[PDB]
Amino acid sequence: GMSSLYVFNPIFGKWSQVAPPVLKRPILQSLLLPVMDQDYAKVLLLIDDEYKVTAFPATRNVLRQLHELAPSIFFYLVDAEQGRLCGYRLRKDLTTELSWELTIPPEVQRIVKVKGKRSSEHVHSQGRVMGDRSVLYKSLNPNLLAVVTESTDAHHERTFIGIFLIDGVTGRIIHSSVQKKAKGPVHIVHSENWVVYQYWNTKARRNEFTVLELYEGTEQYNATAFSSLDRPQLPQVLQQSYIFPSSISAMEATITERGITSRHLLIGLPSGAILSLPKALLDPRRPEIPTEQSREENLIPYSPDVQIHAERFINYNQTVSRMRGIYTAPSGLESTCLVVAYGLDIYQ
Amino acid sequence: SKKLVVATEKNVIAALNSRTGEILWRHVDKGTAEGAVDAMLLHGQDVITV
Amino acid sequence: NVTNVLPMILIGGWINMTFSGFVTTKVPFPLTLRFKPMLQQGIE
Amino acid sequence: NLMGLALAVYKCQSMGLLPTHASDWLAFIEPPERMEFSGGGLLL
Amino acid sequence: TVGLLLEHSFEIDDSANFRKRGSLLWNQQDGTLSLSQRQLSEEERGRLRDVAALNGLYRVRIPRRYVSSFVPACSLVESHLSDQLTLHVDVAGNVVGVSVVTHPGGCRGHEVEDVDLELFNTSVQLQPPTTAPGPETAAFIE
Amino acid sequence: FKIEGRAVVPGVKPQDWISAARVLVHVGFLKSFVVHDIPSGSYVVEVVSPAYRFDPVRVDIKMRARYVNYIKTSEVVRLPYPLQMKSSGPPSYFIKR
Ligand SMILES: *[C@@H]1O[C@H](CO)[C@@H](O)[C@H](O)[C@H]1NC(C)=O
Ligand SMILES: *[C@@H]1O[C@H](CO)[C@@H](O)[C@H](O)[C@H]1NC(C)=O
Ligand SMILES: *[C@@H]1O[C@H](CO)[C@@H](O)[C@H](O)[C@H]1NC(C)=O
Repeated sequence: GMSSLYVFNPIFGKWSQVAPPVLKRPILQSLLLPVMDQDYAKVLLLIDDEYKVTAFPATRNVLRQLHELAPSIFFYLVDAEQGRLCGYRLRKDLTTELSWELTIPPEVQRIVKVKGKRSSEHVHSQGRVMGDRSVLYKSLNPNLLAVVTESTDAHHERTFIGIFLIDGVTGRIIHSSVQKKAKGPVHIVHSENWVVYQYWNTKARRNEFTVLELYEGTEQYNATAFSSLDRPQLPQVLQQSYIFPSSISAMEATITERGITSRHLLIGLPSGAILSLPKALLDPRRPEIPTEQSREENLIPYSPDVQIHAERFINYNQTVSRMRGIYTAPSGLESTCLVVAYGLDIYQ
Repeated sequence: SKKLVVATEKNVIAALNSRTGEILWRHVDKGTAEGAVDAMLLHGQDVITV
Repeated sequence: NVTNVLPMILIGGWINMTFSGFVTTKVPFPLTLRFKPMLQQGIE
Repeated sequence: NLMGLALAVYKCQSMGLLPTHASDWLAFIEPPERMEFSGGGLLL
Repeated sequence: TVGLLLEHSFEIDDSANFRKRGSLLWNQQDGTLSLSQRQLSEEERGRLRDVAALNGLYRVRIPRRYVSSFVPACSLVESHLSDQLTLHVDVAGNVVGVSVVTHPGGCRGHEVEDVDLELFNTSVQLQPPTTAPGPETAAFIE
Repeated sequence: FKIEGRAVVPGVKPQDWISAARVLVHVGFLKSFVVHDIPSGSYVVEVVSPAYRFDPVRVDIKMRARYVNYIKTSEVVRLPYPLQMKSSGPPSYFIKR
């Protein structure tokens, strides 16, 4: 359980002069806390196993900043062994008082993975213009997180996959869903106000996609602040489920600052090829024998058997073998994304 | 002739060119431990893998 | 009138057929939205 | 005289085509300011 | 049927001195939830207002048969003890979590006059997990 | 159990691209085409290539591969015997102007 902190300069490859502090205890987790110091450095809070915090650039200035704004900083921790979640908050001094707590029975549910929004994103539009020049506002909730579980009693009549959407601060479940007859290794994306997860159906022996969107309503509730200790009313979930003709490996979403341009989904097939899929094709609000509003809204009814044609494959003959992962980074031009596929063999 | 052969941990088999690091053929089979090699032998033109 | 207008309306077409697939500049006063599809004319 | 007919045309075209209203006002919104901060994840 | 204990707390220093605040009565057979409550003594009222004057927290706790949650005191006592509980469970039946939220909104500061708050105009509902729909093959067909 | 197969190209002198085949579904390699030591069920195989296309086949092993369509589980198009694939030229990943 020991832990070590190595600090350096990524340009030339050298250790820096400042020596890091010596960790005595097993570390659990860490966050980055973009607030700065007088030298333009983030602060990197680390949490001990005895629930004590350490702040790496521990200067006086940072400490007064913290003695001011500590109670707006919350940690969340998760252990899959016994299946329990916990959430702590700071104090004026650096300690932690348990705030919320939550369990899951480890005999019918076994956590697989946990996701949270990338902090380094910016979103342009707070609303979606409806057909008749109306507006549908969307619920963002920075501090949200998605949790995915699967069963223990694996047998292809009684298998099920579980989803939970939580707030990190309070510990209240927005949504709690179950998709039966599905077991497989899952693949998830949790972006600005939407969620996608891929799984495998044992009752028609085929892969599948499922998509979620969150919309609050027609009006705005404290449009300027969004404190998560003030929203009683929970939003309305939309969702939908499509099928997919193949298997999957690492999946990711594009990114660029200012969030303007359309967002795609980068899929890693098993054959090594990559696929770019438009998010606007996976929309739960799809006419389904259209009215004229949907017709105007050009919502492309309910595409059957979402298709695969080799005209949108990035890697023509540059296949990557195993493709355990993908990384997407933003340029400064706002029309390009920089892609890196890592497996047994690199691509860029 | 120009070449050498390896058999790695990642279950791969390669046929590198012995003038510059470059591959002629990989035959990667299986990440997980049901293709892991246990022996290797060269009969002067061919190979043998277990 | 005709002589005035026409060699001005024939050239806009040439341009928008030539310099089509990109953006040019920004006007510092907010405009109305319905007029979008004819001010950009290449963009998707 | 001219005022009346002019504004009548204005009002009719607003009543069917023009007005600056909600959808148009949408793009004049700065985004909210996150007040609370949550970071963490698995237990490494 | 089953019963469930329920504790509550609020202090000046955000400590834990959980005490009982009535019990829940849950029918397994058919989903039904009911509360049995006692109304506040006056010393608790005073302490609670002194808390709300500091943006402290009202904390609630129940057992697994643990689980907790919290909400500011201001957004509660400015609402004349209007609150709401949700009790989330699993597919097979086990307590999973507990949420306590007030109606409406948050703090403005306006005085309550401190005679309203002996009612506990509360409300409870459980909610199990919603299933999720298949891919609606009909429109896929035509 | 096992899966026999032939994997042919019309006139392209196979041997070269044998250096870059890895059949998935359990993984197999080329000579012709064989996959040893599997269980029995409804498995869909394809012949991977980075510069070629090969339509998949849905075996339902006694061997019978009927068709892959993914919409209507119950369907039989009775493909005779093992994984003839027709090597449908080069796939077009490039796009003109
Ligand atoms: C909005 O939130 C801010 C910060 O929490 C608060 O100061 C303001 O009073 C709120 N206004 C409304 C209308 O909710
Ligand atoms: C990849 O394929 C394209 C055509 O499909 C071909 O032009 C190119 O030379 C190939 N690359 C390599 C390295 O063989
Ligand atoms: C009790 O809850 C209802 C729910 O709408 C609310 O109308 C009522 O005002 C609440 N009671 C008090 C005393 O606020």
